[PDB]
Amino acid sequence: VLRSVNSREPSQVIFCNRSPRVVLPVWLNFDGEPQPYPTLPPGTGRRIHSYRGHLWLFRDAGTHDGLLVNQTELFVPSLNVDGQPIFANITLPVYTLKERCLQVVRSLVKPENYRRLDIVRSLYEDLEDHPNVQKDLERLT
Amino acid sequence: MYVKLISSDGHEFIVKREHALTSGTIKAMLSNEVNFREIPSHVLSKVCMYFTYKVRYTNSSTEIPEFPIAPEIALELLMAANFLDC
Amino acid sequence: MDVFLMIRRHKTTIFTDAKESSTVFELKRIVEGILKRPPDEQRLYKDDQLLDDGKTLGECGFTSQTARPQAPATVGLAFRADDTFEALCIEPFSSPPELPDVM
Ligand SMILES: CC(C)(C)CC(=O)N1C[C@H](O)C[C@H]1C(=O)NCc1ccc(-c2cnco2)cc1
Repeated sequence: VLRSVNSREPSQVIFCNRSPRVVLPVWLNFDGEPQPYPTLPPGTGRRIHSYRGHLWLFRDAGTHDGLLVNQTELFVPSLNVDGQPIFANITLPVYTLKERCLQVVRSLVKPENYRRLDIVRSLYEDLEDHPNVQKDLERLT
Repeated sequence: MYVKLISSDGHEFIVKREHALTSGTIKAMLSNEVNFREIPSHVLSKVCMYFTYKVRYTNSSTEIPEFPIAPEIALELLMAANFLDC
Repeated sequence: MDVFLMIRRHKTTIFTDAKESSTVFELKRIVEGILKRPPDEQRLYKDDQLLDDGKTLGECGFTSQTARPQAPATVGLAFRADDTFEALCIEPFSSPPELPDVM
């Protein structure tokens, strides 16, 4: 269901990483499979060639945490007006305090050791349930 | 309109009521002081900073900074966040 | 421009915002509404420095880029008990425990 349309209509796009994360752009191909593309360092930009009706999302390349693009989950290149590329503005979401704490704890403790942490069993399960594109594709469907 | 959130070690944090309602658990504890027997001041002060941060940056076009959490308080902050559902 | 503050005295901490252009006295009127003590029974501080009523928060070094929502700047508060002012006292927050081995 969530897949790019095979329009064959070029649409130039600027990916702009206004986050402090290393960004992984992910293209959803014509069968819905996530295809990763070269990463963007914090604060950097790239002019790229894409197509109308194509679907993109953006993640932290290291942890796969979710990121927003023009304030939403998904970005679809539209018709270029007067030769101008489309701006894909990639930013941090406002994470819940809990998801933000999970990010930091994950960054400090190797998954082998999540069970050694003195916390309720439901939080060990929250730590293990990493962010992941497949899970979000099912959710967004 | 303000509410008072009191830490386990007796620090009294005064915050706007609507900021505190960020937390569903606090809303329920209010329905206007709340004592938190398990949340020490070095965790609760951060919780209050999160409320300010969320209210300010939710629905905002300006670039969003990372919310900072020192390694030393991360574990306790997580437990607090989970209890408070925020 | 908004500045985000913690107004702190003893074991009391007020989270609030104010304009960079607003005055020290105006911040005392905010404190007055919350803690029910008039401006003349208050002294406000930046670190150990006593702030003058007519000065803007900006002039006293509370700027939008330092007094941030996620990291607010501290303004110290002391009350006058009857005739004379107490000294500035801010109880520190609790200490975090040792990092667990796994962290
Ligand atoms: C089937 C296809 C992969 C050939 C279709 C295609 O050409 N695509 C899919 C997307 O619409 C993007 C486009 C594409 O691959 N363009 C080339 C390209 C090269 C580098 C980058 C890039 C550079 N930095 C991050 O991403 C992006 C696009």
